[PDB]
Amino acid sequence: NTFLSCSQYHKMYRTVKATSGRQIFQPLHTLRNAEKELLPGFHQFEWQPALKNVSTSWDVGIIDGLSGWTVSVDDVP
Amino acid sequence: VSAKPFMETQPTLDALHCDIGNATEFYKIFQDEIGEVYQKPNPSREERRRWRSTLDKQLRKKMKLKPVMRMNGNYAR
Amino acid sequence: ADTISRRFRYDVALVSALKDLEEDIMEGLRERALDDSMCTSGFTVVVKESCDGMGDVSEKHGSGPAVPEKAVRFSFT
Amino acid sequence: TNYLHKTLAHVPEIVERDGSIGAWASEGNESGNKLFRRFRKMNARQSKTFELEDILKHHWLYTSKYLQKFMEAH
DNA sequence: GATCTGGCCTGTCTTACACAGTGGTAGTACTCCACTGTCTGGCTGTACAAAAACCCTGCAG
DNA sequence: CTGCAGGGTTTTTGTACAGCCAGACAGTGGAGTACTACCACTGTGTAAGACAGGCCAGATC
Ligand SMILES: [Ca+2]
Ligand SMILES: [Ca+2]
Repeated sequence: NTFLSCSQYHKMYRTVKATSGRQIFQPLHTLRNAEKELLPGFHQFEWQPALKNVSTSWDVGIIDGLSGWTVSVDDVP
Repeated sequence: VSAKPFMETQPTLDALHCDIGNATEFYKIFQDEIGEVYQKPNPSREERRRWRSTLDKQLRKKMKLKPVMRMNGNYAR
Repeated sequence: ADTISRRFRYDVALVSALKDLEEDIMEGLRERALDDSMCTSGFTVVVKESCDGMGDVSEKHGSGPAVPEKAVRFSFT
Repeated sequence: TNYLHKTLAHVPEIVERDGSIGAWASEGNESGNKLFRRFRKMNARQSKTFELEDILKHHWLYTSKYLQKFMEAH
């Protein structure tokens, strides 16, 4: 919510932990598996009836936006 | 001394480049040593580019270094 | 008189940097064990300096020229 | 060429008159330029009349033995 | 006399190469989970002295 | 006036029974959690080398 870099946050973290620090912020590493609870693709679910033409696999998250564009050159690029 | 100087300053040798003329000099040394430059005292551009290319393939073969156009620090080192 | 510049009263910049390194000079007088009511005068600080300029600096929201290109930063240490 | 004269020329005379070489190069400033850029990127006040004033303020802060000393980093 | 053309310089452009950054990853090393006893030092109910700097007061000058 | 010393005088200071419990010392078996350097990737500045064309010398027109 303040547009800080990961380098930025890590530096600030080490620094403040030096000063009177009982480790206050959390180390960068723990965020990278702390958002697995907030990003897409984490909470099981289903539908009735089953969803048409949309795979019933749920745990996936971010996906490249081409949806399998056959990479053949001569064809439509 | 042609123009009135204005700023007292004891100059010193640049510690940064400090090598680049030395580098290009050893490079010319190798290029003219693959040639017999004191046996043929004045060669034109053809044998120049020839010696360059064979020397650079030699360096890529034994020490594994690409040829370059300008000599930075690390290439000289 | 359009050329825009900012700087310091050189002497004041000095007295700032020196009043900073006060802590270190005092601790160093403590290691050397040199007396204090007798080290009040015979001091000598050596000053380095440098000056270069940056070419045609890139910036944001300057589609037209706002002379945001050249800068020469004169400094000391 | 120039550099060859310089190197085979006077190095002993300099290190005697001075006591070092690398301890007087301008390499430092060439690094510090990076700083300049970034500060202009992220702390200009959007007016060249005020820009350098702000940049200088922040840089001078960034180069105080005081504050780097508060950068223990243990 | 008045002009052509190589020999040479340099001012200008351009082009490879370097840093600069950033989120992700791997490799590494420094902090505790819990078991169990067990020693050390600073807290608590009054009493006795020891030091200490100002204040009075004697008496010396 | 002054300096100096017996005691005052109040404050400060340590030593003093007497019981209690926080806090630490070892180590175990290695997890594991924090840290530190790759790492894939291009944007930005940089400055060596093209180079051309302009100019002087050679020699000419
Ligand atoms: Ca420069
Ligand atoms: Ca520069």
